[PDB]
Parts: sequence; structure tokens; C-alpha cells
Amino acid sequence: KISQYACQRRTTLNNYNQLFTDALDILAENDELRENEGSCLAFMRASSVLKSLPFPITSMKDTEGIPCLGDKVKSIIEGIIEDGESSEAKAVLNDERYKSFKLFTSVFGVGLKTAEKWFRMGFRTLSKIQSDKSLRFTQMQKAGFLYYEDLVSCVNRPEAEAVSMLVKEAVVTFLPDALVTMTGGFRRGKMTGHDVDFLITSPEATEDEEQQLLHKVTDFWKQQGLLLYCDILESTFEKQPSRALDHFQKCFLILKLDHGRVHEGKGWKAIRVDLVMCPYDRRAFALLGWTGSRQFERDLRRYATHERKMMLDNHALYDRTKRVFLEAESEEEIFAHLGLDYIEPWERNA
DNA sequence: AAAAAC
DNA sequence: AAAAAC
DNA sequence: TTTTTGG
Ligand SMILES: [Mg+2]
Ligand code: NA
Repeated sequence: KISQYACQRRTTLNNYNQLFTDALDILAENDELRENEGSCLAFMRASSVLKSLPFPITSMKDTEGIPCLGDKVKSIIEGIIEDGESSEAKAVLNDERYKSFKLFTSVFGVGLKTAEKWFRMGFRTLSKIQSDKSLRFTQMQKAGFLYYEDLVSCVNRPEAEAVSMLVKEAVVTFLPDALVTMTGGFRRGKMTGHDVDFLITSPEATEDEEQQLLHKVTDFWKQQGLLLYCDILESTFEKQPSRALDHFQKCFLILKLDHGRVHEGKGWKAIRVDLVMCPYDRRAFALLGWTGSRQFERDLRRYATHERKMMLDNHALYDRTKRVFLEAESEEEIFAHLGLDYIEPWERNA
């Protein structure tokens, strides 16, 4: 029997139903842009269960017993089996509101609100936006346009590994005992990604040392002419669990990666890097949260509430019946507390 | 406000 | 048919 | 959009 929760499935990078999940991913993106939460969530769950399957869907009998697939999803599956394409998703791909949303949000610093504001102002290309004498861009959007070609072209495992070394070298200069862990998609065994995420924690660090680290590291890169963009968000952490973002201290950077650190034109590459500074006692929760994937986390939180009367987030796990916070030194302990079998990072690609 | 994250 | 999906 | 409706 296949579970409706991504956290009770193994989802590797081997997808047998990519023609189906591409269509569902487009329809989900279309409902996410039109804000429609309900439909959007059902398509992501459908697309997610299909990625977990150890076989391709060739007939409608192949959908029997698979959760998450209702009358609409089955109609899209039946459409792809017949013509080999989705008329529903092809419609969305030719739709100007989607093309424009996909294009505008692809800029670093432009989200759903700016993309819609621009689409309603009659804009359809990034060229017309930059040429427009009236528009005023945020320091973030100015960075996003200035390094667009570098950011829109995915980062790879040699580059991510070159960034990891660079991050580690900067951190251990200020905190020798610091543990730096590459999270996100790369930790899930991905070959490519848009950014490289990191989790920094230090057992021997003082409270002042934890707060001043991201400033010490970013100014160090600024002095070396490597910092292209920087935004440090201060910690709001305590801790009341609620039914988003993390309260950990973090920063969103664009780093200059010299080609000589990887194995040309510029001699460097603009790379989007996220650094998350977390207290040592909360490290497993932060590592479980920043590893992802989005759907895996959503289902970990969903399973915890609905099947266990527990509240999980990036900071802690709370048992609602025992009225106590559950302590964990590893991701394996969080899974244990939840009553789940451990899922390896490269099996969380839901 | 809006954006940045899995 | 109506509602909640954390 | 899917699921649940006294499961
Ligand atoms: Mg990432
Ligand atoms: Na964006």
C-alpha cells in the first residue's frame, strides 16, 4: 500500500512519469499564481505521489490504489495516455499570464506581487521592464537583473562543491569548531540547482559569536571582492508552534565564484548562496527543514499533526498530548519520535 | 508592503 | 453538496 | 483539487 504522505515514501531522482509530473507541475504553478491554494496543493500532491512510483503509468488501471489522484488528475492522466500530451497544461504554457509570471518571478527579488503588478501594467518581456524610465527597482531586483544570465543558468555539483569549500574556509576563520552542512537539493543528491544552501552551527560559540558570524563572513567576502549582493535577516527565535520562513538568523547572497576553483569569458560566476546560522541544540530540526524538499516538509508537518498530535517546524517538535518539546540530536531521532522509518536525504525528492 | 527559503 | 486541507 | 461526510 502507497501512503498519501511523502515522508512514508521513498522518492529518488528516478522519475518514470515525467510527462505526467511536468503537466501537473505546470497546472500547480498556474493555480499558485492565480492564488487558489486548494487546487494548487492537490496538483503538487498528485505530481509528488507520481515521482515516488517505481514504474510508469501506461493505463488507467495503473492509477488504481494510488492516493492523491481524484477525478480531475485521472482526467489529465487519461488525456496524456491518449494524445501523449496535456491539452490543459499546453493551454497554460501558451497563456500570457503564466508566461509572464514564469518570466518575471525568474528574476531575483521579483515575487508574485511584482510579477502581477508588471503584467497589469502591460509588460511581457524583461527588456521592456529594464528600458521603462518610470519603474523603480529594489536593491534586490537591481542585483537580480545585473546577474540574471548567471542566476537563470543552473549551478552544478563541481560549482556547489567549490562554494562549500569557500563557505567552510570563511566560517572556520571566525569559528574553528563550526559545523557547516550543505543542505537543499544538493544534499538530496541533485546534480543541478538554483542556489547552494548551508547550515552553520557551532557547539563552543557564545550567543554574541553566533549573532556576529554572518556579518564577519559577509564583510570578509566584501573585502575580498566576492560579495555581489547581501541581505542579513536577524534572528526572531525563542518558541510558540503555529498551524512562512524560519526564525533563524540567515542571509541571501550572490557570491563571485572564480572559475579557477572549479574543474573562460569572465573568469567567475555569480552564485546564489543561502547561509543559515542556527543554535547547536536545534541543529537536527534546521537540517531536516533546510534539506527539503518542499513537499516532503509539508507532509512531515501534516503527518505530525493529523496522525500523531504533534507540531513540527524548523526549530522544534512539540507533543500536544504530553505537552512537551521533543529533543533530538539527529534527523533519525525526529523520525523516531514521529513513529516513522528513517528516510535518507536522497529519498526525500518529493 | 514585498521579498527572500525548504 | 459543503468544507478543510498546518 | 481531493477527500470526507456516524469509517
Ligand atoms: Mg536550493
Ligand atoms: Na523571483
